Amino acid sequence: EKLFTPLKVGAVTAPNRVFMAPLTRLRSIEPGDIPTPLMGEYYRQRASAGLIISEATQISAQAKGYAGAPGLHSPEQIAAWKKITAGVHAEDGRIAVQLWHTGRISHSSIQPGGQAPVSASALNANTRTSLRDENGNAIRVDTTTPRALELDEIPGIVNDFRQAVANAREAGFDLVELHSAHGYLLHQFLSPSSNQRTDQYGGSVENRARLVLEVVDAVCNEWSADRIGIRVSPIGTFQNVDNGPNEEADALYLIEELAKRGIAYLHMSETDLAGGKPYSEAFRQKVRERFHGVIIGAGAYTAEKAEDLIGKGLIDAVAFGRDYIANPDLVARLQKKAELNPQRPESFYGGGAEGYTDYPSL
Ligand SMILES: Cc1cc2nc3c(=O)[nH]c(=O)nc-3n(C[C@H](O)[C@H](O)[C@H](O)COP(=O)(O)O)c2cc1C
Ligand SMILES: O=[N+]([O-])C1=CCCCC1
Repeated sequence: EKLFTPLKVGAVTAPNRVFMAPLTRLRSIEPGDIPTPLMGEYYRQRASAGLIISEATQISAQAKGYAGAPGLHSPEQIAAWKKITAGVHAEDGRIAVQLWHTGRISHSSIQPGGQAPVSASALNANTRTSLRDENGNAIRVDTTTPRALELDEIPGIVNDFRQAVANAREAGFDLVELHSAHGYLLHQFLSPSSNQRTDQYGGSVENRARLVLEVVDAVCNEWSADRIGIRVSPIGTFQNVDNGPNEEADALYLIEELAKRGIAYLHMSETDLAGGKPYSEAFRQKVRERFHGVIIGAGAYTAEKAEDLIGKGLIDAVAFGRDYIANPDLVARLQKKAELNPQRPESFYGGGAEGYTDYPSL
């Protein structure tokens, strides 16, 4: 077994390879998109993870696409996150913040000024996001057709990522994870299906990857490359965003470019919840030869699959999502070969302590 052995992840040393995947839970305070002490407790309970990767967190108000998702742009958000990271550190944990801009997976009612959300192109996501009703409960709503960003708006987006990383470093996070997956803004630019631009940010794969690589360079310069991770979902379809007709080649291009920056990690979300074709071993080998940081695999993993791929020298760590919702001490359970708590999906999104901080340890 290698799952319970340490791993250097950029500037941080994880004591094991069992990571907590980023999990949107939609329990922040509105107004202000403010993290809470309840969220702090939840993270503290999971501090034995080799690395906790937070719920996706807004870089800006414009970045918001879900009612109840937290931000990391305001003073009050910074102050609330500082308490949360301090609590994780008091338990000897490590925590990365996942930073997103939701782009077109959003709704005008939760945008600044009530305006249409932004994207690479003016194309509806054709999916749903989560708002809150008059009683504060999560509800699904169809996404609003976005406005295509103007060329002169792009530097501001890059700056918003940079600024949120300054704020994250201040707030006590150990690492940042850029959310370049699952059909959010960065992935909207990467995918030819969502990006129909004919300027320097669309068309060729170099142009489609331009924004994400400008963001990577800005955030490495703000902090350090060894503090930056990135999540990608570059093979298959995620929330109605496919990866185009040359998905493997285009993925390898991006990964070779990322490798040049010497970033801490590449986190590959391999499948959505409905599943699909596994990554080929050949593809995993191509990724591994091109990237010289930590590789984290995710998506309906088992401990056995993680051990197998780590043993094969293809990945370094695994991120578990749903099993971490339900098992605060997932590390101990996997180490001991104990049963896993029963999941309660009705309380994944929104609400309070129930289905959030009430899953027991062994
Ligand atoms: C409730 C819920 C919230 C999620 N939130 C995020 C998120 O904030 N960021 C992200 O990149 N993926 C998110 N995902 C995907 C998970 O990180 C993970 O990739 C997915 O659940 C598949 O892994 P699993 O089989 O271990 O659960 C979410 C998944 C679920 C079930
Ligand atoms: O950011 N994400 O990937 C998700 C957020 C909430 C819905 C599930 C996917």
